[PDB]
Amino acid sequence: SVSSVPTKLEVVAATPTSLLISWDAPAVTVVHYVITYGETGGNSPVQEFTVPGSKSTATISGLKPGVDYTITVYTMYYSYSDLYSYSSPISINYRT
Amino acid sequence: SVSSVPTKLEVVAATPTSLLISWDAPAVTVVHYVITYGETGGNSPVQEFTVPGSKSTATISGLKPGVDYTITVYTMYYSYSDLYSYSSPISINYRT
Amino acid sequence: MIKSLFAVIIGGSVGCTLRWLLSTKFNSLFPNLPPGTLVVNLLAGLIIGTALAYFLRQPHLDPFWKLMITTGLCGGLSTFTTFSVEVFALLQAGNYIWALTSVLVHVIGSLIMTALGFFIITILF
Amino acid sequence: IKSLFAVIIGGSVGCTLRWLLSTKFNSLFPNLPPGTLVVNLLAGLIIGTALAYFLRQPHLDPFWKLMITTGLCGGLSTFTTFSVEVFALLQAGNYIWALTSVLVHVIGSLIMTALGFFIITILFA
Ligand SMILES: CCCCCCCCCCO[C@@H]1O[C@H](CO)[C@@H](O[C@H]2O[C@H](CO)[C@@H](O)[C@H](O)[C@H]2O)[C@H](O)[C@H]1O
Ligand SMILES: CCCCCCCCCCO[C@@H]1O[C@H](CO)[C@@H](O[C@H]2O[C@H](CO)[C@@H](O)[C@H](O)[C@H]2O)[C@H](O)[C@H]1O
Ligand SMILES: CCCCCCCCCCO[C@@H]1O[C@H](CO)[C@@H](O[C@H]2O[C@H](CO)[C@@H](O)[C@H](O)[C@H]2O)[C@H](O)[C@H]1O
Ligand SMILES: [Br-]
Ligand SMILES: [Br-]
Ligand SMILES: [F-]
Ligand code: NA
Repeated sequence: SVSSVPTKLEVVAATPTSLLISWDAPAVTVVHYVITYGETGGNSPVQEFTVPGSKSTATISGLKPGVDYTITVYTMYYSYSDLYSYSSPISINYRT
Repeated sequence: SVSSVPTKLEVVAATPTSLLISWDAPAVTVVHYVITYGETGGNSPVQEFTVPGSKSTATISGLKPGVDYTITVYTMYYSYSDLYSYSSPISINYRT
Repeated sequence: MIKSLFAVIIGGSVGCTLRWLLSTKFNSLFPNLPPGTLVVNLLAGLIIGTALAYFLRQPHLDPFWKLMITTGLCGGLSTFTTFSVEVFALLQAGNYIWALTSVLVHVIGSLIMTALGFFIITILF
Repeated sequence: IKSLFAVIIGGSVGCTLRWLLSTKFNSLFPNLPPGTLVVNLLAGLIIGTALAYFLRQPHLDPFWKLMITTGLCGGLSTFTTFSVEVFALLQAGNYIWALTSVLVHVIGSLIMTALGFFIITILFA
């Protein structure tokens, strides 16, 4: 009953085509984080990559200017009861 | 199943008031050896002393010339089944 | 061997169960060194240390109890694998400082808890 | 209560398997009893494979996970027996094999967890 979900997910720096996001780590042993991003508008493909568990920021690049993106973060964490499992996502919206 | 008693206990050098004894370690983690000695004629205080598990020889000193001594060696040994426990002795008689 | 087997299982079940209850309640409170899995190794390390000295002084104890206490309780209470994955997960999280710390504390801590339970009973007797 | 049964059923199997393996084999090489090593290497393998594998099947009954890990791996593996052997070696003055036994058990079980993990990991790739 300790949350594996990160908190306080926010954009801290933006260019027209890139974002710098940061989150607060959940109080568990995160192996890596999964970051996903797609255009909030409809059926654009959502893309993802990993960031190592020590890191708690991630740059997203290659975006289109003045487009609304949905950014989502969740964890691959070790817990005693679950071994390696995935947290639920935390999600923000941001417009380049 | 494996014997924890030393073998080939023997006096390897003698003076009239001392014995150098040695024995073959058994096939177990011997924590330490105990050496007992007293006069074979049921009328001397048996004395015991320890020597470390790595040694296989010991010096018995302060003996009387021309007397029959009973000398034994047994192990305090570790084994899986019994944890720490004492072995049966190997015994010899020796006249100085 | 059937009576032996019952000692293993009873002692083990009491051990495994204790480790489970302690782990789920306490591990998540300090993930860098989960304290539930530490205490069950420090605890069973203590128990086996007392058993070391007491069994020695009681050559005639029924083995059924010795097997139930050591292979059973202590074998089921302690863990090498939970200690292992936590260190493995720390390593994969790149948290090496705590992976290494976790190894030292478990190893040197168990031995201490063993020497403790041993030299307590020694000195008592 | 259904979780209790998985730990017991799994732990009992792990404990029972630890008992049979160690009695038959520990005495063959007392400087590093190989029964106790093997159970720890083997449970490490199991927990490594269970690590990678369970990650990929997040719908599996937690019952089966708990039986294999906290149960079987928890019962099969042992810390106190590894510790007791070391302690015995340490009291016997056999430092070199006390040290070796620690390296081999810890380094060895981590390498076995990594294989079990990366085998499954590489399998799915
Ligand atoms: C004694 C032996 C010690 C060494 C053990 C092996 C260490 C080096 C592994 C090399 O292969 C790795 O495979 C990972 C996948 O298995 C990749 O991780 C990628 O994918 C992972 C998920 O599969 C994420 O957790 C990672 O953060 C992400 O970089 C990672 O890039 C790659 O280098
Ligand atoms: C002495 C006893 C040894 C016994 C065997 C130990 C086995 C250890 C397994 C480690 O697993 C790897 O750890 C890397 C490092 O933690 C991870 O890299 C991930 O994390 C790194 C560190 O943050 C990044 O630099 C990498 O690019 C990223 O892939 C990598 O994915 C992961 O597979
Ligand atoms: C990594 C640390 C882990 C935590 C601590 C674990 C402690 C384990 C060893 C303690 O037991 C002592 O070990 C000494 C060394 O084996 C023995 O010395 C005995 O053997 C020595 C062998 O050289 C002799 O010099 C001594 O006089 C003799 O008493 C001593 O009797 C024994 O009680
Ligand atoms: Br486990
Ligand atoms: Br044990
Ligand atoms: F322990
Ligand atoms: Na165990």
